[PDB]
Amino acid sequence: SGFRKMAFPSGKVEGCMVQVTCGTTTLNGLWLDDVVYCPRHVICTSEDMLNPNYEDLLIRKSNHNFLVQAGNVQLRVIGHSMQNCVLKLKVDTANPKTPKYKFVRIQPGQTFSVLACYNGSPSGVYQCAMRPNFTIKGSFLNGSCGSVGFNIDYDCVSFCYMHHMELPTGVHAGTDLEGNFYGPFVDRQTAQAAGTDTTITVNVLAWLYAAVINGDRWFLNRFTTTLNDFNLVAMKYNYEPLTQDHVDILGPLSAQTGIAVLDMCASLKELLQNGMNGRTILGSALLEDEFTPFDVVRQCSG
Amino acid sequence: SGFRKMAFPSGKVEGCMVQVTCGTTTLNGLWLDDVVYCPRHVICTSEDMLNPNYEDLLIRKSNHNFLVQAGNVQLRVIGHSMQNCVLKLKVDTANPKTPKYKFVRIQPGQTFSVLACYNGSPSGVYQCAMRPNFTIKGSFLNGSCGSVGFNIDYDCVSFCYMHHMELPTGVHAGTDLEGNFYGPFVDRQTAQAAGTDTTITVNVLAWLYAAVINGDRWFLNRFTTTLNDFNLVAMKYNYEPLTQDHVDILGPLSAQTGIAVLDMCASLKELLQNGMNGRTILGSALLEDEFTPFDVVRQCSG
Ligand SMILES: O=C(Cc1cccnc1)N(Cc1cccc(Cl)c1)c1ccc(-c2cn[nH]c2)cc1
Ligand SMILES: O=C(Cc1cccnc1)N(Cc1cccc(Cl)c1)c1ccc(-c2cn[nH]c2)cc1
Repeated sequence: SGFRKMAFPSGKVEGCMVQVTCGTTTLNGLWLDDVVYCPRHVICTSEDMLNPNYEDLLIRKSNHNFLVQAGNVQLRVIGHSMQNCVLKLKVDTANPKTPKYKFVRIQPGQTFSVLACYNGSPSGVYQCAMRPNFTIKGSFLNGSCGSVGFNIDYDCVSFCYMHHMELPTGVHAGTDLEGNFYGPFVDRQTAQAAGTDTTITVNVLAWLYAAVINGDRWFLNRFTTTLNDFNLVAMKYNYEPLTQDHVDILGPLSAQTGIAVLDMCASLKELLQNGMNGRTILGSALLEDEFTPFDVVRQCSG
Repeated sequence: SGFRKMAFPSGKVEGCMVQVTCGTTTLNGLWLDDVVYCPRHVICTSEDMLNPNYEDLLIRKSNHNFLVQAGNVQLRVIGHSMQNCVLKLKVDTANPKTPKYKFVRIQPGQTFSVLACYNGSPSGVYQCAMRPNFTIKGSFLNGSCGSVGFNIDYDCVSFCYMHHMELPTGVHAGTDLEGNFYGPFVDRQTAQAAGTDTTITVNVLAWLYAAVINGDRWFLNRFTTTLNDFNLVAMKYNYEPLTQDHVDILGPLSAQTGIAVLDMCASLKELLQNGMNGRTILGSALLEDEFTPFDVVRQCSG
């Protein structure tokens, strides 16, 4: 037993991290087969970043301006294109360590592992969630751009995130691996607004189930509630409205613990209205919404 | 910016995880050069675990009883010995992916990455700390035994932990890679007592420095205190007494932030005596002691 914010094992992704240099600027890139993916603002100079015309900037560029280094093996660039906010650098050698992979655009609320990188070398690994407002709360210093997020299913890496920018608010924003930003963000150094970030209600319920499984039962109570009335409380407290789909997904947790979803909802209501009065749940003095039902199932059965 | 519980990248260690089977029992093992390290209670049957005579049990055993599988490559066992609470299985083939490694016995308070494994396959990765009482708070299900903890310096994996057991209290205990338990624990299924677990004071101070670096300054106050009087407060609250060595180690953090260590100590005193009154520090409603000064330096400079 025990419960931890657990990342996926990062080796399959380690073998794909490269360094990409365009003039003075250096960031990370993702080498899969014979294509290297990286943020297009690699082609900007520091002043270019306030109002960059990416097409015009890319036009001044030719294949040989893009220095791509994998460890120390230098890669020869044979083609270059711009897809949305990513650069696709066609190179001459397929990555021999390309794992089986897919590009997926994840849904707000889902989670993924991030492998923070600098200069094409991996720094560290941590789990995080696409927030309802399409930001993420991570750990990214200058040069970490192009670090990727991913899930691992079976034998297959599903890349879902590439990091592009730190907002003035200190949270982080980026794209899918087709270069479409998550959220309303654009890759210009202008001040930009992340909306209201609500709490992922279904995730908090899955976390309470994990807590029950692991001995923490003090929040279990003699009440229940209803989807509609619970949701009234959820709206008071900037929680995501709960739906029948969310209830179904909590099915297996309900069944293994023998606690109806709506009863757990009443417990959560009580916590929302009366706080935690100084106790803890699975080691935290706050309600945790960055575990999905699937995360709990995965960790509680190996 | 941003601050996260970050694990080391796990690939170098992924390439060393094997599966070890002795009769009915299966757990994980660590293949470095031509030696496989695993917990000796692999040689026990479920009933054997209450009062096992490990020497006698090992004597009934020969090289060919030990089924060692790396992925699907089966390893031939050519020698076997017991070192403290680990089995050293000499095999015929050196691990081609052996990284540069060392065995180190870490000190309470230091941290490391854990790669949780089942059936010799890696499940996930997370950071954790050797608590002052030599337990760890992790995520370990049956079959996770032999999962290892490690740090990565430069180009070199320093293995410090192998997981052996879950205490009835739900925390976790294990050995160094020479098979010496951390703490007073023995590998018998008897009830065993982890002592009082105090809080790692120097780690909490490093965390407050990280918080300051990242915008959270609300706990900074107009006081200071003294090593002795601070330590009186620390003792009231089951914190580790702070020493001049701890102060020196916080040197670089002090210098980069321009905050004297004793001033940060006065802030921490105030937090200990008056709580947090419902606010948060780097996203947590509790004082965090599982970052070392070195962890903060590492994450805040890349
Ligand atoms: O945030 C970042 C990157 C970052 C920093 C720290 C942590 N994470 C990400 N910016 C600001 C920013 C603002 C608005 C939109 C975006 Cl896309 C980026 C950034 C990006 C590129 C350059 C640059 C230098 N030479 N050429 C281009 C300079 C600043
Ligand atoms: O805790 C664990 C392992 C564990 C479980 C879950 C998470 N982590 C670790 N035990 C109990 C225990 C008690 C006291 C001392 C120790 Cl060393 C182990 C355990 C170990 C081996 C066997 C066994 C089965 N067949 N042969 C041997 C059975 C139980």
